[PDB]
Amino acid sequence: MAASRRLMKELEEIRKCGMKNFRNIQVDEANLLTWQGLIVPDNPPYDKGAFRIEINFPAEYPFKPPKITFKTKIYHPNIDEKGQVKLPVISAENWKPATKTDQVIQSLIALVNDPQPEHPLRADLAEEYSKDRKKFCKNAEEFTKKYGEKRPV
Amino acid sequence: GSMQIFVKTLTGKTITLEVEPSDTIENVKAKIQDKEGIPPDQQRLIFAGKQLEDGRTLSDYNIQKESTLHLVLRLRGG
Amino acid sequence: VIKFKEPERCDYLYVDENNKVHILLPIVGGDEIGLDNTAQTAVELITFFYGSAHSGVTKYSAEHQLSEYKRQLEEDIKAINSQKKISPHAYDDLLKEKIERLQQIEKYIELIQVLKKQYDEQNDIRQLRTGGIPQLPSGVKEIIKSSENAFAVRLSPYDNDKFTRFDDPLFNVKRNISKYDTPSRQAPIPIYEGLGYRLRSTLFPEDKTPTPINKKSLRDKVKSTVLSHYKDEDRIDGEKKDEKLNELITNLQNELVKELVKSDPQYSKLSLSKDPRGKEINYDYLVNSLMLVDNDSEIGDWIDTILDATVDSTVWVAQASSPFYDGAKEISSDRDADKISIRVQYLLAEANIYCKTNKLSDANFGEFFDKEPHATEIAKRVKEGFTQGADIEPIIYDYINSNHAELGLKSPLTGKQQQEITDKFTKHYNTIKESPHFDEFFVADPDKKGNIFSHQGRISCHFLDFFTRQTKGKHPLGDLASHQEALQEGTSNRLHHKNEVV
Repeated sequence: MAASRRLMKELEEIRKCGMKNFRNIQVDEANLLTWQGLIVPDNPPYDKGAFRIEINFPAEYPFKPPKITFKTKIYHPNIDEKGQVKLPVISAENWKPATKTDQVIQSLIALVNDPQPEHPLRADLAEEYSKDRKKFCKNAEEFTKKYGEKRPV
Repeated sequence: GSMQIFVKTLTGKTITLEVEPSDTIENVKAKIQDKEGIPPDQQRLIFAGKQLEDGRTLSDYNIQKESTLHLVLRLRGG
Repeated sequence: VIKFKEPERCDYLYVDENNKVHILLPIVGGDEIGLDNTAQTAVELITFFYGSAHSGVTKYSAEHQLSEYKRQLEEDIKAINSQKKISPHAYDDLLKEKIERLQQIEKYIELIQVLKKQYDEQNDIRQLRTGGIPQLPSGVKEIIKSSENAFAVRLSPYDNDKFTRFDDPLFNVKRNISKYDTPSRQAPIPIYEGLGYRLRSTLFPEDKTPTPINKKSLRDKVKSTVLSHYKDEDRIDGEKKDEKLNELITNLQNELVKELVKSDPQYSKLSLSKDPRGKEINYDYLVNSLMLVDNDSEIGDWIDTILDATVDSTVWVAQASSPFYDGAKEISSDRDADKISIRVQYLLAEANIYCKTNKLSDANFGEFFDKEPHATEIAKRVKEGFTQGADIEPIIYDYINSNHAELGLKSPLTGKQQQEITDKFTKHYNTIKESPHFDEFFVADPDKKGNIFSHQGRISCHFLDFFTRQTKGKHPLGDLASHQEALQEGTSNRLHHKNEVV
């Protein structure tokens, strides 16, 4: 209920303005606690594709953060094969209820743009990023174009 | 000027800690590791419904002279 | 007196009444229920053999720390050998003690070397990062599999994971297809049978008929007490908006603390003026920052918001009869049902653990309750319980008791037995309540006799158990032949984190 009310207000700000990075926002009409949308990266190796994410808001939102999940596959140190992301803003550690989904997505775009080999989820890749970057960008570029969604207009 | 504090598990025996209010929360969690063998990364401390962050001191949270703290187990997730 | 370097405590290292040195191999962090999940799932193992740098903090291998321990023994021997001028010809047997530890700790260090290269061909140990998240070594699996006191349980969350880490869970039930195991990776595919499914489809049906959860909580009472001084068309607005709010907060704060200290005095210092990070609760914050309320909002929503914003969640549980009532008022979504379906399952799993560790029954309760009409019935009883506001735990114990013969029990569970399960359930379940995933848990009972221990907040087995299993027995121990046996003869499987020296 309260979470839903807060989520409707957030939605109105986006219908009014909106984020260029986060498009096609579709939501569960019934509850608003599940969103789907598309994020379009701007820097290689991901300029060639776009990705579907799912946002799940806890019933207790906003006192508890949402979580993000890539539904499109992606080649990235901080992203799970399963699509899960550790993203500092959502960390239970850091989370502030004042934060809006808008900022979370901005953080996500930033994470995608600038991989962080520090607490990475795929060390297998995290190492190939630190060293031998050139093939990595090849690999990611191909993975993106093969398993990645097509870009908008 | 060094204090005696109490620390309570949700369902097991209260214990006692020799400290002074300069001490870090992190430090409290280590004197607990000392008494109980519980690693600090498994410890979540609450004081009168306010959660304590690792870095701040006892004086920050207004804790002194026989305060009764709530200890609770913490999951550890990557 | 002489400075002694040998530390009363070392990682993984325990010494019994008879100066015997046991090295305990950590399966997972925890005491009774495992606390690691996601990218930490296998840390304690990884760190044991290869050390660890995460958060940029150095953590030394077991091998490394035994080397470190050994040097401090070696120094502690030289500083007594040096002192033979005033020597008693013995140090009250302290030297005897201190050299015994050296002979043992040196056998341990051989053994570690021996697993890395001669008996590590299978690479069970050498499995880190190969599979995404590493699987438990075969020796560990064998050890866990035969355990009399530690047990895994697998459950049925609506949105389950494909792979499971524990291969022989005591409690186990039917699950859907994981979304990650579908061509599109978008959603799980649901099965239409078993415990998990009847629970979810009963508690929140396709008709979308919410299921009421009728119980007054301490919080519910405080709300009504405070609302009893307002009228239904009171609001927060005018230029006196701000002041009215501070009245509301101050009233709320007193009545809350008044009801709280009745049973826990710790909360007399409880304030509601700040959030946890120091931010004054005011009209700006809750209306413009948060957007949870506004001038038009009723006083109720004003109260709930303040409480949500200010009170740590522990405050509500310590004051509650069970995890079943988390303060929600109705089951109104598939998600709500999932959470409750899990509660119920986890409670059975705990009942199933009690009965196993106490030698009441060898059954998988999950298999029983998956079967119709038990699946359908138990869901029905539970939906009912939430409505009448009756306690949920005994509906499960009542059902289990109606079927004790089938479940492998000589006789129904006492109300005492029942309570032990409720105490364990509540402690454990509350601990893992915020887990990222509810596919499985690993619960252990170090008060019982068996092959699994608790040491320094690690759910652990004996390094020699594992060693012997891994090398298929081909390498014998020498003087560590019955260290393993000795430890299980010890009066407890729950081990002190320090050693005795003097």
